[PDB]
Amino acid sequence: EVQLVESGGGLIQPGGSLRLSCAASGFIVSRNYMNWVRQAPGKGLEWVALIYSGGSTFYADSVKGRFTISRDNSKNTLYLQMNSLRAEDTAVYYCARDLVVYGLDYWGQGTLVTVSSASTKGPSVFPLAPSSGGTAALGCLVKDYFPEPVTVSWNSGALTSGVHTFPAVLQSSGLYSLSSVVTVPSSSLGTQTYICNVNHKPSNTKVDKRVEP
Amino acid sequence: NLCPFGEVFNATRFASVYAWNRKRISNCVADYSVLYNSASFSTFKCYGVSPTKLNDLCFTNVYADSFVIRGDEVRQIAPGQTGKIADYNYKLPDDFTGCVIAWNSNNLDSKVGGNYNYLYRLFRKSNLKPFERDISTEIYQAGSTPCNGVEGFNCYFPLQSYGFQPTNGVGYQPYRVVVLSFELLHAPATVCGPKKS
Amino acid sequence: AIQLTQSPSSLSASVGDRVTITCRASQGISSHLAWYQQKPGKAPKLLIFAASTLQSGVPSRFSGSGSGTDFTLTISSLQPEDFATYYCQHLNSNPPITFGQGTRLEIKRTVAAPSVFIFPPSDEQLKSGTASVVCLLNNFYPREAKVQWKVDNALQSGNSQESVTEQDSKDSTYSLSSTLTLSKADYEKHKVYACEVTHQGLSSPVTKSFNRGE
Ligand SMILES: *[C@@H]1O[C@H](CO)[C@@H](O[C@@H]2O[C@H](CO)[C@@H](O)[C@H](O)[C@H]2NC(C)=O)[C@H](O)[C@H]1NC(C)=O
Repeated sequence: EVQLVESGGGLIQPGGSLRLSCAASGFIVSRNYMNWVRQAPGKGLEWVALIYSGGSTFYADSVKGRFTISRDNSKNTLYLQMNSLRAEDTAVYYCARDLVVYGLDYWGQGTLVTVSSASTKGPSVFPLAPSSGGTAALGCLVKDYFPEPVTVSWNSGALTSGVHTFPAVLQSSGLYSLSSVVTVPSSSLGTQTYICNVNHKPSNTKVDKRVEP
Repeated sequence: NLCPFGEVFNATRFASVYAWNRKRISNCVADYSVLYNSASFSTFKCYGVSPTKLNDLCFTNVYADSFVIRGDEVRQIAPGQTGKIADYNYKLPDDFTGCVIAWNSNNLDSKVGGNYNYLYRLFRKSNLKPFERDISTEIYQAGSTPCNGVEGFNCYFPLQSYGFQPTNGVGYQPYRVVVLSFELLHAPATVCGPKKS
Repeated sequence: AIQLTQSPSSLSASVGDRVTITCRASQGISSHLAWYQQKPGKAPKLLIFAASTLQSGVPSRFSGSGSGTDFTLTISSLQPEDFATYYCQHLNSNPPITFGQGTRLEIKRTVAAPSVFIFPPSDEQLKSGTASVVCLLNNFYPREAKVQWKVDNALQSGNSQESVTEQDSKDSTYSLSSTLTLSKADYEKHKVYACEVTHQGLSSPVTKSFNRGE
């Protein structure tokens, strides 16, 4: 029950601003070394900012003058203020508690920051109807959205084995697309109904799509 | 009769930075020329006073503070710096009048297995005031549960060792530091450069 | 001032094997290194600090060692869930922390043939004016596979996009989707849509096909 929960990521136009936040529990942020570390898509880790329990702050050269790390002791929360964002700040940002010589022991789940001129667009969800013996495959086509990420679960999470949600591919139009599939016993097509739940928070899109033969 | 700088600069053992030693220097003549004319100091930075004029000057009290840190921390022994040394171990005031002298001591303070005698404070809630010295070893509380003097999760011994090895990069090698502060008070001046004997 | 270089950049090994990953520092640091494990979609997980101390909760099969400039992480008896990117970190007691570039470790296993399925476009998407045809290759090893689209026996080039899953943490397999995208109008011009799959786990290629409107 030591956790760090990030929020505030999303799409922003280059030269705009964004503040991230990191609610902590199971230690006191004002009493700890705390860090932000970022990871550009498919790339390595890059330290961003450090704050001391005594109040001093320190920044990587690539963000100094634009980012500001801070905290709020009553809300036990860590902040990153980002100004004058550029395309190369696109990354998922992690907060982490630093035991400097004992390493970075607890990390947030991460939060994606996309800086881009492209407008947001919600997905269209289309069924991949099963074929019907033995085993059957079915799923959902999540087409034409921006930006990343989308979440897809099946039957509100009551179905996890056999599931493959593929990483999005950027299409020529500049929009993302993906499929989520699942394999099930052919007999269960008569027994179990199958709904894929698609959430695209940037566009406020919640879609439930029943997939039938 | 001369001020005992040899007792400070040439001491066999230096203090850990968190338990920095302070030597009060009074009632004596201080020849500073043996310092700024040495070439065996890699840092000799003065503030609010000129080197090459110290032999012409007088002061009420002189303090000689001395300790060991690693080379790339030396820049934190300066007014207005931040970092784990300036914040939690040894803090210079903004209006500091004096000199900071340092030199590489890898041949004296590194061990083959790593020297673990020299320490710094790593965990502390707030910054030190200038010239404050904190030698507490109380278990540091990083969370809401009291430690009751036992080391565990969120409950950390606050001091850590440098582990000086002769194969460290120069920025991570041990450096001996002497800080001279010059006290000019509303009292007689009992420390003078030789030109003012 | 400190750069950490990990080697090799990529590595594959079989379960039960012993695996060794190297981190080289440009200058002498001294046991001030940590190792992290990062699985896809997850935050890094501390495995080792001070170059050799096991973080609490980490399985005993992870061990580390080294001093100065040369460090190693070792997995004693590799397990399928160890598929990850491994990172070293300089544990600098002053700000400029720095990480290695990462070492992607993939699990080697026996050949497994893919199961192939084909999905016609839905009629709701045809109403939109576009048609996607999806070929699914399920739970195969190794990752290399060819997927060739044929439309009335004409090989298609330049209108399909592929996507592969990260290696599976239980059985070390991959899954792949290939999506062929056409306009409604062009989709209506042809009858036989097929997906031909080549893979070393298949003695001859496998075609799955459907006739539009059946
Ligand atoms: C620290 O000790 C050394 C002893 O080697 C002092 O330096 C020597 O002093 C004598 C007498 O003045 C000279 O003849 C030598 O040439 C000096 N050797 C050097 C400078 O390498 C040194 O002065 C002492 N430091 C202080 C502050 O007293």
